[PDB]
Amino acid sequence: FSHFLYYLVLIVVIVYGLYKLFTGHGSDINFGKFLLRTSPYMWANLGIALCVGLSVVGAAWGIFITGSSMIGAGVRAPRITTKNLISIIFCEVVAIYGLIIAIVFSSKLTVATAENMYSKSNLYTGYSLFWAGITVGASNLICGIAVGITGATAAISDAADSALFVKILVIEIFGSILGLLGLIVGLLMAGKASEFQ
Amino acid sequence: AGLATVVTFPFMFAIMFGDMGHGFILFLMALFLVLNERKFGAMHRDEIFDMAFTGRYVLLLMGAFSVYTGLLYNDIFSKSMTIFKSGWQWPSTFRKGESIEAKKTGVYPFGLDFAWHGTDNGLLFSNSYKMKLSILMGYAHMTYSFMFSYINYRAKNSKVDIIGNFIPGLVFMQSIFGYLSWAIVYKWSKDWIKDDKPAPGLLNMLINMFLAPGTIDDQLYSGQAKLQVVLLLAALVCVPWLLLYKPLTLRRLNKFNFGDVMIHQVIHTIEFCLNCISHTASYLRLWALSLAHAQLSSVLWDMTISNAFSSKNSGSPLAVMKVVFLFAMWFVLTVCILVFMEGTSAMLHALRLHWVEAMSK
Amino acid sequence: CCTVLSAFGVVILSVIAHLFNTNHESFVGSINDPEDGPAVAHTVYLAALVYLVFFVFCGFQ
Amino acid sequence: LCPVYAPFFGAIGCASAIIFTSLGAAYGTAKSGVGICATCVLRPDLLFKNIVPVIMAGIIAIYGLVVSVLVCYSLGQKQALYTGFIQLGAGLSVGLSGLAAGFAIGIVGDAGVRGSSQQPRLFVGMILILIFAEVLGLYGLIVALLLNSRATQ
Amino acid sequence: ELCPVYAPFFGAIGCASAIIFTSLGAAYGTAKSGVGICATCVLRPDLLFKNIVPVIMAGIIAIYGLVVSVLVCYSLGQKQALYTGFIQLGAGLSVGLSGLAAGFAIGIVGDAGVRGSSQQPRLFVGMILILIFAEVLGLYGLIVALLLNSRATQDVV
Amino acid sequence: ELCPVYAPFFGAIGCASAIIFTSLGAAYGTAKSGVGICATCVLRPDLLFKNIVPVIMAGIIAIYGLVVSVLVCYSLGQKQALYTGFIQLGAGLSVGLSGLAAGFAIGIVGDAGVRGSSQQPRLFVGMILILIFAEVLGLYGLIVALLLNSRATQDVVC
Amino acid sequence: ELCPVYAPFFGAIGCASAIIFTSLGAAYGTAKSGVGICATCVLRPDLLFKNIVPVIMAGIIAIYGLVVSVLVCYSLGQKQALYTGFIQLGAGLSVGLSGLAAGFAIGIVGDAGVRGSSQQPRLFVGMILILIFAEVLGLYGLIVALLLNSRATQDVV
Amino acid sequence: ELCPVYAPFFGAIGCASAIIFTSLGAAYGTAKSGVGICATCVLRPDLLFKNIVPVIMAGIIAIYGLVVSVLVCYSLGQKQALYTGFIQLGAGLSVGLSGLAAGFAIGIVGDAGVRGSSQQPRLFVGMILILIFAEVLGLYGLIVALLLNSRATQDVVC
Amino acid sequence: ILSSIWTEGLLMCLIVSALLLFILIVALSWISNLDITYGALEKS
Amino acid sequence: GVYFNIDNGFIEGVVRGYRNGLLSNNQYINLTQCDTLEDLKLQLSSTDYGNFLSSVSSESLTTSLIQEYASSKLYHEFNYIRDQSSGSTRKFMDYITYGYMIDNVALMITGTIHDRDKGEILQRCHPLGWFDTLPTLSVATDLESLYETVLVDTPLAPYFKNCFDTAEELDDMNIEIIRNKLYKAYLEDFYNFVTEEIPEPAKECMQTLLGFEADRRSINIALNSLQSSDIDPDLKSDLLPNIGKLYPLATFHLAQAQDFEGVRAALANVYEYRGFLETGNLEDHFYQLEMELCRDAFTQQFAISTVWAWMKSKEQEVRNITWIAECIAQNQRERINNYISVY
Amino acid sequence: NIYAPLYAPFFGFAGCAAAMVLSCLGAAIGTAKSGIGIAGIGTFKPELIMKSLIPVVMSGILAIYGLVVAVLIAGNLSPTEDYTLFNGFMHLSCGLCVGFACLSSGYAIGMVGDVGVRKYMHQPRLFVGIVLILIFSEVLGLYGMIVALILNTRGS
Repeated sequence: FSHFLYYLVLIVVIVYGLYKLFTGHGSDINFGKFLLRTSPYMWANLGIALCVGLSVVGAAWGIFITGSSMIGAGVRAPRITTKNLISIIFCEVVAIYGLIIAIVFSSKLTVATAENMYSKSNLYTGYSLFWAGITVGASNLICGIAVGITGATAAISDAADSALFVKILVIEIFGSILGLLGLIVGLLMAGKASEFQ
Repeated sequence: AGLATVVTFPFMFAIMFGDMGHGFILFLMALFLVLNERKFGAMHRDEIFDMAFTGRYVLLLMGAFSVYTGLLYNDIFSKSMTIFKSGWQWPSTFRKGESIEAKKTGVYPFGLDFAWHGTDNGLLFSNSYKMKLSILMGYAHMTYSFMFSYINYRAKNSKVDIIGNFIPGLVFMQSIFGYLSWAIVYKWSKDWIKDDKPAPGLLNMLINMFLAPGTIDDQLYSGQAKLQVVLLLAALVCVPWLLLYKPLTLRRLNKFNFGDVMIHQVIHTIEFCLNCISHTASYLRLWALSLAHAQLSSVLWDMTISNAFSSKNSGSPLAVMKVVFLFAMWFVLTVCILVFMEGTSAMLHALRLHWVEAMSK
Repeated sequence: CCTVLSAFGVVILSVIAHLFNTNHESFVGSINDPEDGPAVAHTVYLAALVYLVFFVFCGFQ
Repeated sequence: LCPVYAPFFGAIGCASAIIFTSLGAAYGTAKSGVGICATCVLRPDLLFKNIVPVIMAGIIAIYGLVVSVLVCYSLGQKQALYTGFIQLGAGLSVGLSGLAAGFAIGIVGDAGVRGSSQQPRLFVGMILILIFAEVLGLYGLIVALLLNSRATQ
Repeated sequence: ELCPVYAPFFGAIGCASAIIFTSLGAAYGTAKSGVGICATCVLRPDLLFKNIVPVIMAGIIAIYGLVVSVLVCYSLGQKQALYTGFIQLGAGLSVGLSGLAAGFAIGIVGDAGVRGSSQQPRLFVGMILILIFAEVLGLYGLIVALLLNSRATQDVV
Repeated sequence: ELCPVYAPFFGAIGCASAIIFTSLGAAYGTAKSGVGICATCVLRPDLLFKNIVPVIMAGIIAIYGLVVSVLVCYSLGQKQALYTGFIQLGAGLSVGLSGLAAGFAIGIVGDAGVRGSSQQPRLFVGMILILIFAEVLGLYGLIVALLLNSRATQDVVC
Repeated sequence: ELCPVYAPFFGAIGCASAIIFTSLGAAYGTAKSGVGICATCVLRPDLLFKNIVPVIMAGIIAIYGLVVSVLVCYSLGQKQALYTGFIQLGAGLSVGLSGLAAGFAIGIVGDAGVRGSSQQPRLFVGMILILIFAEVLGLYGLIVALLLNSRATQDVV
Repeated sequence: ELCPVYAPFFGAIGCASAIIFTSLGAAYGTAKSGVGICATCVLRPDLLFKNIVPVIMAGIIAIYGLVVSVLVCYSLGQKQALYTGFIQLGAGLSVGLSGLAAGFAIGIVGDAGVRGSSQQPRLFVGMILILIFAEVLGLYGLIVALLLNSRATQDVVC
Repeated sequence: ILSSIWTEGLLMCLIVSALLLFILIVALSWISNLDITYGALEKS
Repeated sequence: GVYFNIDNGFIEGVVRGYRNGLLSNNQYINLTQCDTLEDLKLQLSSTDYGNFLSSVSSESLTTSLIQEYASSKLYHEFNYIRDQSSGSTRKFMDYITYGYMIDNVALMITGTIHDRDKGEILQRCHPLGWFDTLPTLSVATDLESLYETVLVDTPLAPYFKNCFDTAEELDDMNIEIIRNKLYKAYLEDFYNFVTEEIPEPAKECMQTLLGFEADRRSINIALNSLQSSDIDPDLKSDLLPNIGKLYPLATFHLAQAQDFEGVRAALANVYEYRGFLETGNLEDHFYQLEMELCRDAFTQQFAISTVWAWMKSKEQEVRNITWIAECIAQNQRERINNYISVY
Repeated sequence: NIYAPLYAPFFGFAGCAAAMVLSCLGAAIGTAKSGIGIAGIGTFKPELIMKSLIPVVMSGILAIYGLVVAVLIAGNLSPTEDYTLFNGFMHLSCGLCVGFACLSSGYAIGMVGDVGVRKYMHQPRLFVGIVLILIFSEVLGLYGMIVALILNTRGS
């Protein structure tokens, strides 16, 4: 039924675009004026909220992936249940990344005067906070899921042999590069963005 | 079929692999195996190097023809050669940064002209030239390998096979795509600007020769509208003739399964009339892979050593280690891609042009 | 395999340095090309000498 | 500057701050309560120490209730789009965070209360895993309570 | 402008959804945890009247929806503000989509609990304790909707 | 108005479609029949250059797409009629979405034919017979697209 | 106004759709019947040219599209009425989505009949008799589009 | 009016698509064939370098996409015609969604070919020939896009 | 102006209420996939 | 591996823990050095079997009681893993036990033709293949009155689709036909279940583990039909499963295989089963290939095929321990190292 | 200025986000799917693990490929300088042609370098072929990064 709706929305978009284009009014579907006239606080607050939301839905994702297999693998070998908690920690740090980026973004969130409200800088710092919240929340989502998967494999290879956890912790390190790189990119994107003035 | 292969397979390779720089590298690494064929013959060869040393004379010809054709093009590691006198002169007094044209003085003596190198519309001219080159060389290869069928049926002393397969095949192939290959040469022969006549489009000439006979929008030669009807009727009369001559005259010479001959001749007619169209469009890979090789060798030069050329810091250690590192990065990428993992594809495409487009006539 | 790359580094970069020195229009003749010919030839010819050092050193191996 | 559609975002933020948080808390209660009911048919003396995942899922819903109450005391007819979208962000933050934290507490909790009946050393393990999944609701509550303080300034 | 014509639409959707989604939640809680009663009272029917507590705690969610639907219904008007319609939409969704979650949790916990309480009679107190935490979700949604609906028509113009 | 600015869009996505939807049917006819050649010629490798006719007849419809894409390409212009763009879109769809069908049919028939022609050698002439009917479905689309493209710039004005 | 600029769009979509969906139906009817033939005569190859009837009857309903996609193609002009484009779209859809159904029916009946006609020799007459009813579907779609296309430019202005 | 400000959008997404869908097809062709290489060279180690030809054959598809995307990139302009953006969008789709098809075909042919060529040594030539017929689809897409891209900026104006 | 029907405020209420409804549909599809381990509740 | 640990997180990690109790080659060599069944019990007590024969005490300890209790703890571990399963996993666990239900049906209705007592033909039945109406197969003789009375409410009811009851009640010749045909329909249904609802990493490595069961059953049916069967190939082809690697070309030649060479030349064309019928014990070849296919099913992580690969490996472990304890109790040690160890 | 409208940095920060998110998605698929195959052979021959960490490193390089272009797009974005819509479309395209390039290259490395590592415990001669197929599947993202760098220098 979802494929029927995906086809129906696509058919309605094609029929509406071709009807609007054939009648000489095709510039009325104006995405640029939509970007110019929507409020920058929508993009800013939506970016902050999706940053701290999608970091947590990746952190909590990885926490259950390498938590349920840690508890399952700890039934026969209970000497992993404290040492291997660093795999919970590596997928938990992607939430503090999104938190400390969301607070730094919300510091740039003041009341702009209505005479200069849809200005160049106010609209720039809405766009920048939106996409720099998206590129941090999605990167921490994907990093939390990857660290959870490579910690769920580590929690079972630890219970197999003790000398394997040191060898497969390296894969968790290379997986946890990603959230820190998103942390860097989201600070470079909203680095030149000013407050709302 | 391996006695016409000995020239045509390296040459159909070289049409796709056209460069004097990569061609000289391939010729040199082939001549290394030819001059050392006594030390390598009494040696255990693994499968890849056994493949490379069994064909140490296919690669020598594949390099020797690639040097010739990359001297026909101006393509020496995707650069031009100002060997001869140009047929195009540029204006002397012009403003900086504006778009200018060149005036034709003469024609370039051997090969393509070097005033098409840093040119905006040079790639359109190379598309037209290499497309018509592929059409004419595929036509030549097909009409050369189609005469071997006549020599086979003459050596078998079977006039029934001649009149049933060769002649209705010959005046079907030559009446359509022989006419196309003649029309390309005749458009190249006429000037169309000094004559103040419109240059005809040859795609929608062959489209309109089958759809709307007798209607010629842009006239290409005198008597076109009545000769194309004769060629169309000569091509359409050989669809029943190649399908109905041989079974109906094998049946007449029994006065043997007529169902095993009639169905076979219907399949032969459908296959041959399909393949006359399907192979002259399949020889355009000689233009496809040549365009791919030329453009990849251009955009590798432009990314690697066009960055290393700067008149600042002349003699500095950083500015010379820049050139060293970028030449190393360029050379390993040319050898790894543009020779080994591009000429192998050109080799295999010149191979399938023999296995299908030539060894089915 | 460094001696092969070094021999090509002698030959190709020496020809490129000579074509920058003589102001050949396939290397200098465009606006995006470098302005001074021998200034680029002086830093390509030194790279040709560096690859000649690599060719002589790896030629005794 | 303060349009007529501006308290839509604040009212829907106050809605979503309890809706998504109660969905996460309901998943964390139901999935980890199945593990309690499945575990305590063969070893019933672990019934009141396995009750910790549904308590933590309830704490998540309390964190969402706090944001919903604190958003609905700043709603007005003539508030700006600034207040409206900042209440929307304060709703979305604690909504996605409580939803994620409740899903994580639910999936960790039943596995933990099943491993705790086979190995007694896994009770401290499941508690130390569930404490990391609990504070993710706090990590959204921080952004929600910071965006609440910038409502009318 | 402050009181448009399309403003009772959101108020009527808020009056509808408060009873619709809590009836969905209570229906799942009655359904899933009544299948367990009908499956486990064919062997021990003496505890038929104590397994009914998931069904009752599921049906409390529909009363939570009914209260908010009546209180939104008696604040609708033709010339109400768009603010009032937005608040009534929010108060309808805050009870409906939270009591839907509470009813999902009550149905799952009740079906898992009345099946395990016939094999272990000590699991009944734990089932009641988990169902209280499942029912306070809908109670929290009721609190949020009452605090919205008190704010609905307060200083409206 | 009669030759608008957005008029080459339909001609460009008709030049593009006639090779896209043609080559992704030719790819199905190559892949689905090539896994039937590579799984059959492990025991009968003498039939290798005889069972490869489904792959050849799947490659022929891509040439059918190539011809129509070239003929639609060389009739594109900056200021062309919107009728010409509609006709070129129709020709591109007529080649592409019917050569896709011909490639599906060649792919489904070809592996069933080459897996059966090694148990019974008298099924090869039946495989060719079914496969000609499966392959003429793209030739019909080529005929429709060439009759469209001959009508594209015939009596266009403005 | 009666002959707009966007009027040949519907005629070109009809001329394409006349052959596109009949090629899909003919492809299905050829594909399943070819699998049925190639799986039914590895043991009895004497029925090879006898069982070719579903492939032929699936190939006829693509000629049904090739007729109307030429008769619509030779009525496409630059300045044509929108009524003509609407009828040509209706004719293309009437042949296409009916020959697609006819091809589905021929493709199912074809392999279901050639896998069973290797056992019973007189199921061949029944297979032909059902495939005639499956091929008159495409014949009905052809009749509908030939009656439409004889009206697309009858009394247009 | 004829060279609008939003005109390089179509050329930009055409330059993007010729990398996106072409690298997606090349990645499928390398991944699915490398599964078969790593699955058959367990007990056949000497055929490890004869089996790379599907992976190289799929990498030439990404080289085809790379060439056309770079050659589109060096014709993007700020004051670009909308016809030029339409042509570059068509040339990007014509390489991308045909190289995706050729990559699907090489990925499905090549693993079956390296699984059957470890069992039958005479199936290698048939595998190479079917892979040539599968790579020529992406070659056709490159031919269409190079003939199409050469027509962008021929008679553009305003 | 952007439009008269699809104004600047309606069209960004229908994006917020589409994101929230997407999160709602995802979360309800998570809770709908929640099944009980019945074998650990029976006697057998 | 992104949606696996929702319902299967605890289930895998315990089964992965159960995998680590598989005896290695050194733990088998330490069992082949034993002199007494008591020494073998004390050697197994240091493994993860520890104190499973504690209620025996050295007097009633036979080599069949070891096979009883070592398999009984396998069955209780399987029941513990199955009780924590829900949804598609629990259905996958049920589909494993259906193949043991078929063997218990075919073992229960042969104990009534021979008029052996119902209390002793049920202790030989398999504990995982238990359904509630299994003792009530001792009520009728013919197939129709055992289907329409008992086997309709069983989950083996869709598998009686080709068992043609010609009103001949039962000999020992057609109960094996009913057994092979039920197992044929079961292999079809469980392959379609694996292809349909099981996710993709646990799909490709479970279709191979199940097609191997189909190929082994095809070769065993086509090879046991030489000695104790005189049947037509059109009736023999209804016994061979059609899901495997061996079906479309080789089970045809196994259907008309009238001689041993008709089997051997049919299995010479398939690549991984050639050489099984040449040298050595064929049953050891199938068990070795089973363990080599179960070994590389543990190497894919987020897969529910690890349950199948665990229980078949643990059954081979119980078979190896039973073979060793049979060797060290009957004092024959010429083939004590005939165990199969890939772990 | 009609060529530099004020909504143009939307498509530049979209280029940043498409260059980072999809490239780290490809890097994460490539490291997680391959770490599954590396840890799967953890018990069977544990000595081949530290040699088999190459499809994890080559997956992590795909995040550096997106990092470089994300830094180079974010360095061309300032609220005080003029920023054309051509530049914004160009940054959208150069992030979009490196994100799906690194995504496809990460899918290819993840599908190759776990099957290869998982079959490598049987045949120790697979490693050269595994590294070779990983190089052919890792230059897929290098192609997209080359296009992104040329496109960034063209559009500014």
